[PDB]
Amino acid sequence: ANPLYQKHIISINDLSRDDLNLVLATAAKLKANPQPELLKHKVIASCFFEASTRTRLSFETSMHRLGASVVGFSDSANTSLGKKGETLADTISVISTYVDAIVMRHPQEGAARLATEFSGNVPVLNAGDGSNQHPTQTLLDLFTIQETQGRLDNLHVAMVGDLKFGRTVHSLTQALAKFDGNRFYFIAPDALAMPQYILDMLDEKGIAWSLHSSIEEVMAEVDILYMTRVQKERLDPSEYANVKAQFVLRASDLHNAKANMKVLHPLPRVDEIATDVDKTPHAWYFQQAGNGIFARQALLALVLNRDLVL
Amino acid sequence: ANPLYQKHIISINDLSRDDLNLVLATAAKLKANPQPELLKHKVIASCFFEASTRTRLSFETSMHRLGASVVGFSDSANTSLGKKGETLADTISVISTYVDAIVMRHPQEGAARLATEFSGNVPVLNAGDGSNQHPTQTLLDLFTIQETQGRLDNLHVAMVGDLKFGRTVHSLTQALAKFDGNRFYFIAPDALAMPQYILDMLDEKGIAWSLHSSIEEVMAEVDILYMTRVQKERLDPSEYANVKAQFVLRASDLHNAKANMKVLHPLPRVDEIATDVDKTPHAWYFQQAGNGIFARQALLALVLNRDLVL
Amino acid sequence: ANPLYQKHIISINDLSRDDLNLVLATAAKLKANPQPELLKHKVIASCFFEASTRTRLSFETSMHRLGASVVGFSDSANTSLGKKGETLADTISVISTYVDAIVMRHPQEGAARLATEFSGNVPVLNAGDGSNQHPTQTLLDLFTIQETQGRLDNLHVAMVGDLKFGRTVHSLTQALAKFDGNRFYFIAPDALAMPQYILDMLDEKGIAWSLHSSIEEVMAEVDILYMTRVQKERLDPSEYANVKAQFVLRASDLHNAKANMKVLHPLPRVDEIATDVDKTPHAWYFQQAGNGIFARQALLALVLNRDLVL
Amino acid sequence: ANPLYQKHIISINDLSRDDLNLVLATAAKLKANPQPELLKHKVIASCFFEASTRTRLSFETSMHRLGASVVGFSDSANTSLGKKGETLADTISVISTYVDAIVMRHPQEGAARLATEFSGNVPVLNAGDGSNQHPTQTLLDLFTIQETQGRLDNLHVAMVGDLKFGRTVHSLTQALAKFDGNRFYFIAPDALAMPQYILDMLDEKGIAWSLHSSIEEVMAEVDILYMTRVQKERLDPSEYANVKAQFVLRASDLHNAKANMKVLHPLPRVDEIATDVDKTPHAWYFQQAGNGIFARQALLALVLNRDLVL
Amino acid sequence: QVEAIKRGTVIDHIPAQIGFKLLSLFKLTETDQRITIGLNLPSGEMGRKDLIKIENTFLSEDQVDQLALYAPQATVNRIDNYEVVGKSRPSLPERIDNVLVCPNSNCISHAEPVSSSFAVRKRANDIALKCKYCEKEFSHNVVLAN
Amino acid sequence: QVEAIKRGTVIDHIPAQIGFKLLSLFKLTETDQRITIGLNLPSGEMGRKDLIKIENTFLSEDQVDQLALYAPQATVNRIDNYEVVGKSRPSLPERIDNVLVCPNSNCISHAEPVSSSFAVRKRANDIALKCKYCEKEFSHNVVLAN
Ligand SMILES: [Zn+2]
Ligand SMILES: [Zn+2]
Repeated sequence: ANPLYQKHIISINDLSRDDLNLVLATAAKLKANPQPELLKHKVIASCFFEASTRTRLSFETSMHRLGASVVGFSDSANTSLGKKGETLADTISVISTYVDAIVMRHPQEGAARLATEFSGNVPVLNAGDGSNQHPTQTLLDLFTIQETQGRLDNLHVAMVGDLKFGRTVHSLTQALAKFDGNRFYFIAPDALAMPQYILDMLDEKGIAWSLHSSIEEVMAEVDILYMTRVQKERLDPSEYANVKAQFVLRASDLHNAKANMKVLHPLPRVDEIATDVDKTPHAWYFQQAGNGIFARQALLALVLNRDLVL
Repeated sequence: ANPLYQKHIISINDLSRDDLNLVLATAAKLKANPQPELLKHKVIASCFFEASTRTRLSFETSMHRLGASVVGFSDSANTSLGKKGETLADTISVISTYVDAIVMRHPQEGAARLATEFSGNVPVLNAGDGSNQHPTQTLLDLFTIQETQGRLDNLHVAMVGDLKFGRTVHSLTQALAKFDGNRFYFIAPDALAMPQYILDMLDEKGIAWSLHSSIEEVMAEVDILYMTRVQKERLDPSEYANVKAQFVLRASDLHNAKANMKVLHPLPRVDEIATDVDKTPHAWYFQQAGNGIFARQALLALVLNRDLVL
Repeated sequence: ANPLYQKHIISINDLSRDDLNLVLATAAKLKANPQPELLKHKVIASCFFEASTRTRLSFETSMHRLGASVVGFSDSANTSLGKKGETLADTISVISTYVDAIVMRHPQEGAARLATEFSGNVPVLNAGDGSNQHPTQTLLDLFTIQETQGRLDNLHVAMVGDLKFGRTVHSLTQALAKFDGNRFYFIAPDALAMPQYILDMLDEKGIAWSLHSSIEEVMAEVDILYMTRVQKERLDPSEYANVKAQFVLRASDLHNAKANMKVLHPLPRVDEIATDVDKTPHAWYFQQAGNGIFARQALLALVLNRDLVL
Repeated sequence: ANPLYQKHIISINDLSRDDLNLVLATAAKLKANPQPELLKHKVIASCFFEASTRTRLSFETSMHRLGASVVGFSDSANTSLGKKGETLADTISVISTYVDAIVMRHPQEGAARLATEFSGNVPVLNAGDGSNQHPTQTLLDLFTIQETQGRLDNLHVAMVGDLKFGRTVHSLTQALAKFDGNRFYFIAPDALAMPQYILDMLDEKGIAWSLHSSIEEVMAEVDILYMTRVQKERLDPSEYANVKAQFVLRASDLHNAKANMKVLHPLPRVDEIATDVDKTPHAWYFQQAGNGIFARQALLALVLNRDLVL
Repeated sequence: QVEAIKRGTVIDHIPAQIGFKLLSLFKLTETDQRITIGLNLPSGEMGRKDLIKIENTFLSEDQVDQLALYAPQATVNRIDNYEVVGKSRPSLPERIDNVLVCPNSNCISHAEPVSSSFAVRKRANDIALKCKYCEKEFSHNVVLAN
Repeated sequence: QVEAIKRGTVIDHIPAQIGFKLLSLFKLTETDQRITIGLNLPSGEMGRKDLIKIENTFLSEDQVDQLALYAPQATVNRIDNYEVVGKSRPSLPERIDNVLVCPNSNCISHAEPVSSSFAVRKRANDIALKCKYCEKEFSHNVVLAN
């Protein structure tokens, strides 16, 4: 028995450091020597009740690189099931009989958690409920800051953008807070700053953090620079433009930057990272996205295997 | 040669008792010892000109559990083919050249029957035309009343709901009418009762049947209780509520019920079967749905195999 | 003071024979000698929360033939008010301050009745709630069977069609049941026949009625022949066609018909009355529709006038 | 000549105290003795390029109570003009030839201001551009706090809600800042508070203002209580509920309130003012909405008249 | 008959497992003072029926006919001045306001700030209850599920 | 202390105008036998607080810690064997199941056949209650409106 066999992986704070460490170490491994027919003969469901094709094409290639078969759907208010009146509970109750693992994204929160109550023995991977968890993204964010920095501890890691509603930076902080040292720099518009329940948590485990106005005051100290979009509607048409440019990253700013330093972005970007950064060696968002394959493979293999032979 | 090799399975009264018996016996078998690469290398089309994802995810897993590959579509008025003006005849004429078996659901009746005229050697499985046939559902309804009652004869089988427009209960009666003994109890609102061409048929083969007002007068005699939804628009806002509750099945009513007795439902339910029935051992609709895999596998294997080696 | 001044006219059984008689006699009158600037300076709201343009163009011309001004809307899920979350109660509460009479059609039942609770002094005319009242239609149906038969009593009046869900024939029977003698003939498909709460009512006031299979057995006795559509979905694709043609009225059947006899239809027809009937002198549906102007004018004048000077 | 004849009324800070005083005094007047055929024979355009029916039904009744005729449109991406490619400049250039006054709401800002450049002699009333002006609302907000408090000076006036993006409370402050004394109390969620360019302006003309957490600390001092909705998306699912209830006003809180005190709301409300407030004599939002007729009439009469004879 | 204060309105003999429900629908707890709730005892003309007194209140004659479609037979005998001076028992009213819900799903009363109101009919045989708003007459057993 | 049967579980001292509510949320009327509901009296360490006994039941230690965020202080002293043999008083549990509703409008628990469940935290200062399903931590005063 694996520590994750039959487990439903729904949250990042559902996991412990030691199996986060088992997810990462395994990913590094399958990346090294691929296992093409590991999940041969297993049938997996890609239930995207909420369309999102960048998470879907990633997940679905990951099933396939391990030899699994895929049945599923991108719903856009038209899928007969889990729609007319049929409860999402009763949809999972009939999917759970013909597949071997459900993958699931949905608009409402705790959807995957509800699925867990009706899937029975079937594991549920949560591709993102709503405003709540998307642990597979976080498991590819940590796999990338470690594949490049060589460690998940005692690092300087900046967090740029909409830090209030930015669930992707919320949950990268909680997972990195299970490791030691680790400095945090939050650069955010006055009004979209990091919510203070995370800052509360950061202080109880005694983690070091600052608050900054721009990437201008942060750049020579920084190992990771996790970038994220600031939405126009969240600020004020004028307040948006005055502060806007402090949160854009052209390559001009990559002057003081350390050699190790990596610019990561959850994607899709629009304009807060400029095309002259893509050439620079510190740009690693496209590779961050490629590694998502490796992190999502690992969950699929641990969850559907006892004897993991790699 | 199999009795069903190259056959297009379009209706339930297209079949005879002896190959209904060959479909069922085979299903019981593939369920026992799976044949994962039986249809290895065959390519099958999932043509759902009418979306329906619960029939589609079932069919598509069934192709895959036998190792087949799937290409296809859920159309919702946007698929270029068999749309702009291209006749459904001429769509089948070009699909029939690259696949090995078509699976097909459509809004108009006799669509699959039309496909049969242009597919040539390619078998056509009918996933439901319109108001007419859906024989794959019936082949999983009989496989389930027999997996649980141990026989398809001399049984008491209730039929609850919208029995007039309920095509799923129409065609379960005709198929069960090819077997002996078999009592029938139709519980239906005065205005949505069982159409009298079926009742006519039932009398010529001398089959026993009653008519009831509620599951209250039927419950201790009943082996199967095939449940189905009564639509609000089919009755009258007031006439709906007066009679409504006689057609709901909470577990309260499962008191006199025999030990064998199974509550089956075609799904999706909404509220005519209550959540306290799901715990009770007589609830078998979720398993009924799971067995649909086994009944649909069987058609795929008989239809694409001469020498069926199981 | 008029007996109807400030009254909200919401149901037909809200009215009594004597003011039904005051609505009709007034209509006959305004038709005779028009009063073009009677409602001069009044502002009336055409609130069609449910679009319906044939009721709307009628109502709106009727306001205008009396010199009133009109503000309003045809909503089709896009009108900011009484939509986003603003209660229909709170919409009426602000419309009621700038208009002098509300006209209102809506999808849910008792909508106009709810309006009555928040309009204050403002009268509410109900252009049709849902499945419930549309008294303005009935007030133009009676004005037409009387303009042609010369009386609303001791008449033979047929009722053809979907008599179960046909709210227009429901409410024509209740209003004609306030008058004496009056025979009723209901021709309807077995399954869509006249609901038996009306038949119950008809027996307590001792009104004479029959039940027939076709207009074939009714035609020489009949004064009015109120025609109405039989929907394809309400019967059964086959049951529809077998019985269908007994409910169509071509002019062939107008052979035995009395000289007085009038063929009325609520409209829109489709095919249950044929184009060779339109030439025949018994066709009066187009004139029935024209008189709707006169019946709706009358409510507007009685409701917004004390001293009606005509 | 009137001081407003031929003027395009586009902003509230486009106006001066003395003609704000001429708009208000005139409204009080037309309310007193109506002028039904004042604008007789003038044709006015209701151009709602952006639907909004509560502003439209108000404006359109106001044209009509002065005897004017109305032509126009509620566009919802389908109006041929000012759509396919035809510039809003070139739409106004052809409307400006057949009407006498344009009324206009649009999604983009400065739309009405652009219209002013192509209408020529035709006045333009701005029914709301985007995020910018809606001076007609403000001219009915001041007409109501003065019809009830008897003065627009040295008043205590609270401002509750989403004060950051709340353009209706922005512009009520600037207009009330042209008058003397006047205290201001802004009750707002920490994150949606009053933008500090207004607070800057308030300090230069030396106007008194506070900041509060709830209507609990404000109620005995307050003359007006201008209420406005706090949007769920603007805060955080949790941060919304913790603070939510301080911004709801049930009638429980109307205990200390002065006798004069009026609760005004721009509408539509949803739930931040409760139905037990509607009975209480301090509820004046429904009357606030009714007076919008009087304030909008006044602009139409001043703008299309030199010799205003009332 | 169980221990209870002199003076108030005594409500008695409520049928099989109602009583909590009656305290729920007519809102008898909002207006405070000692609410001697009996419940789940043996009592008069029964020997297994619910019942409960209150202090200081005084339900009206229309206030008591509201119980009618829930109990019929149920004493409400006032303990006036000092003691049990005024017997009563509900029949069936002419209009049941608030409390019950229209079974028509498309009624506007599910969406609104409006008081639910059904006109009562049939003194016995199958008490019918038509909606004020959508004018649909359903059986009372049907509205009484809620 | 008012008139009540020997033997059952006595629930006592409920705070200002709760008590009907507790009989509502924990469903104490479903499981019949004599339900001596006191209510709206003067009682212990109060002289104006609600209270109520039952017969034949026997709430568990976890069954009584459920009251915690509604009363805290409230005796539940069993009248075992023949008489009052076993005192108690709730503290605050580790998990409140059913009963409360998530204030997040977009939670799946408003749409489903799932039991509502909040993990309890902060022994006092501002008791926080996170959802099982959407993992949002709201204040208890906020969930307690319902
Ligand atoms: Zn109703
Ligand atoms: Zn939740």
